[PDB]
Amino acid sequence: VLSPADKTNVKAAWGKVGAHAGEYGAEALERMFLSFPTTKTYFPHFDLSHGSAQVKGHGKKVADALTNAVAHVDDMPNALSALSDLHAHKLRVDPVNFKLLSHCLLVTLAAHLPAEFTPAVHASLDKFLASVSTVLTSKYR
Amino acid sequence: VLSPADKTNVKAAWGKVGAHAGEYGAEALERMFLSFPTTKTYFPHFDLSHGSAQVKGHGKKVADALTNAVAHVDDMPNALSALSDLHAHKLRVDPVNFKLLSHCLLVTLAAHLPAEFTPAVHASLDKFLASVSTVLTSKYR
Amino acid sequence: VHLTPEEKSAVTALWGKVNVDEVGGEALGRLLVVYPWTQRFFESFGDLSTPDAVMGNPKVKAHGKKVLGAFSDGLAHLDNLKGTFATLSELHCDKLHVDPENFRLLGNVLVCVLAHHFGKEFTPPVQAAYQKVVAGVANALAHKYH
Amino acid sequence: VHLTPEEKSAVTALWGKVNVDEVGGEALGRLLVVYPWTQRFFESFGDLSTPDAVMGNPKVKAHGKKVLGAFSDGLAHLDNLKGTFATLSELHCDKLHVDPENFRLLGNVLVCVLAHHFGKEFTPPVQAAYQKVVAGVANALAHKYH
Ligand code: HEM
Ligand code: HEM
Ligand code: HEM
Ligand code: HEM
Ligand SMILES: Cc1n[nH]cc1-c1cnc(N)c(O[C@@H](C)c2cc(F)ccc2-n2cccn2)c1
Ligand SMILES: Cc1n[nH]cc1-c1cnc(N)c(O[C@@H](C)c2cc(F)ccc2-n2cccn2)c1
Repeated sequence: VLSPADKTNVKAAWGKVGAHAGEYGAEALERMFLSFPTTKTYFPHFDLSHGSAQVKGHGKKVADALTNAVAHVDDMPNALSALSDLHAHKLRVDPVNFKLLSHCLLVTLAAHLPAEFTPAVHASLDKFLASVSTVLTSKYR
Repeated sequence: VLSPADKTNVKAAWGKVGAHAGEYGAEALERMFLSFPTTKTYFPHFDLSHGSAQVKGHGKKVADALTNAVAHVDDMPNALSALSDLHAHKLRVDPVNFKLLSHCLLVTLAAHLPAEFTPAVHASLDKFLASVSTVLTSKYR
Repeated sequence: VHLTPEEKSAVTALWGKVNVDEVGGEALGRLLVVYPWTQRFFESFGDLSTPDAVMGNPKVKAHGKKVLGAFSDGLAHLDNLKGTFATLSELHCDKLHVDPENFRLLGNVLVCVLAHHFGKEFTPPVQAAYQKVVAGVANALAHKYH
Repeated sequence: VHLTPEEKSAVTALWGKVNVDEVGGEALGRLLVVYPWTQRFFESFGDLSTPDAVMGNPKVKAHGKKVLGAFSDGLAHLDNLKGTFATLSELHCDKLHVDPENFRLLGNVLVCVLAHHFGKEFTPPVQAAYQKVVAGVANALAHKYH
């Protein structure tokens, strides 16, 4: 459950990504595919090599989905209903994978945005990414 | 994230507990203290013997807190803020304990209300118990 | 897993009364209903779209009997769950890619089914012993990551 | 834990460059900030009410150095983490009552701190090798429940 501080922290941290959203989204995917190779099973149709056009393009969608989620932080079940249908109804993604992607997203943010990645922001983004994960892995329609 | 069906399932299952809410709440605590003895560390001020006046009285509060949560299923962060101050800020209860209590509450409901405890209701109550747990273990003030 | 002779007897007593045809299929059925992501591992089973389709699916019931039998094998070799489930652990971790948290999920669903089947006879001390066994079975199945 | 000679070298290389005075206290600090329930186990530390009070607390910093040293010990004995964390698994399980999920939480926070400290030098293959190491440490520390 997001506190006012968390929502504020996430908006400021994610807003600092801006143009570099797709690339951090693509790197978080590559970090997940390397560290946790079982997550690769969800993408058999993907070329998962380095500098992949599919992973780069998928990373952009993931980051734009997170952007949209930031802009609708108080209304994610309605704003992310299409992605909840995708990951919970169609893909049936085990929620452990959402924890691993979230962690990899946090690792990517930690590496590229050190000045922004404070303990408070880390806490707030972890809560945000956990809130989003709950919405995408839940069947609620 | 609770679907319309879940909220309808929870209201009907919990509404069937009725007068015995305190007793099922007390039994869920006793089931937790027996199966998971580390949970006992949160209650050093408690007489945790069988037929305990403190466990019986505490079970009533837990079940009344759950009743209030059912009646405010769409407004739990506001309706359960006081219990969030209690478990997240003051008690700093490790959320693993909420999983064990939830499970013990599900086990108690399964034992005493077999006709109501269908797979759909089990699913809905497990989702309701996780959402309640998230609120009580989150700092969102 | 270690159990007291009184827990060992309470466990054997309730387990001897288990409906071998229903409890396993119910535990697996309820796993698939309560944790919908687990349905991904069981795609070959066909129709798993509603609780009714899951509970009435003969593959769930037959595989659930297999699962219950693996749990029974567990209760017969409590002193060596690692050795008993090594090959089963290999299958789940390396061929199926099942997250170990799911084993804990199934273990607890089985306990819920035992509570549901035995009612008041599934007492808090009887539950506590069954918690040691299902934690032991989940852990032993997770051993290939360890 | 098993690591390729290339992963073993990438791990040793970055670990030799670790700020022993800051990384541990930061990992423990961030554990207490990101997972506020972990603050219950560290009540003797005093003021842990804000991230600033947690990160500037000398007990967090000193205990974090101890934690980092236990991780370093783990890396020096990868082939026997179980034996290496024997008494440490005892203290956490049987005396501190720490839920093992928290060990996985601190392992990942350390990785976040390594990413934060080393930046672009903490590459996806370097992260992957550290994930095997911290999962190994988390598991070896959990061993007393196993
Ligand atoms: C916060 C976490 C995540 C977000 C925001 C997210 C977002 C997205 C988005 C926006 C799409 C695009 C689909 C469309 O355009 O309709 C997508 C597709 C997909 N996601 Fe996720 N996702 C996340 C986590 C995961 C995880 C953890 C997995 C599994 C490891 C996963 C597997 C997939 C797959 C397989 C697809 C379809 C890929 C394709 O056909 O091109 N997602 N996701
Ligand atoms: C859904 C789960 C839970 C609910 C609804 C719940 C509800 C409550 C309620 C209503 C109170 C009464 C406090 C008051 O009147 O202000 C309470 C107290 C407390 N709860 Fe929880 N609780 C839950 C889970 C837990 C868990 C999992 C633990 C730890 C194992 C825990 C530990 C406590 C403690 C220590 C107190 C104070 C006891 C006392 O001083 O008498 N609770 N809880
Ligand atoms: C800890 C409790 C569990 C036990 C004791 C258990 C037991 C078994 C057994 C005995 C088999 C058959 C092995 C054979 O092919 O000869 C099996 C197969 C399998 N199990 Fe498990 N299992 C458990 C948990 C899980 C979970 C949580 C999942 C995934 C959600 C899972 C997924 C599977 C799948 C997909 C197969 C292959 C069956 C097939 O071919 O359709 N199991 N399990
Ligand atoms: C898996 C990573 C972890 C490692 C390597 C680790 C390591 C250590 C070490 C080396 C000590 C000092 C032992 C001594 O007294 O000589 C220690 C103490 C302790 N650890 Fe851990 N620990 C870990 C995780 C945790 C977690 C997750 C918690 C709780 C959230 C925790 C709570 C404690 C506490 C309370 C003490 C006692 C320190 C004191 O006296 O204040 N540890 N740990
Ligand atoms: C359960 C549960 N877990 N996590 C969030 C919920 C939850 C439940 N019911 C609500 N009505 C709700 O409303 C949102 C708008 C909300 C209101 C708050 F009061 C505080 C914070 C959030 N917030 C927004 C996004 C994340 N958390 C949120
Ligand atoms: C995150 C998160 N996880 N779990 C619930 C949330 C959450 C987030 N934002 C909301 N705005 C929200 O609103 C509540 C009122 C809600 C609206 C829905 F659209 C569907 C279902 C719930 N519902 C009520 C109780 C439980 N879930 C709920």
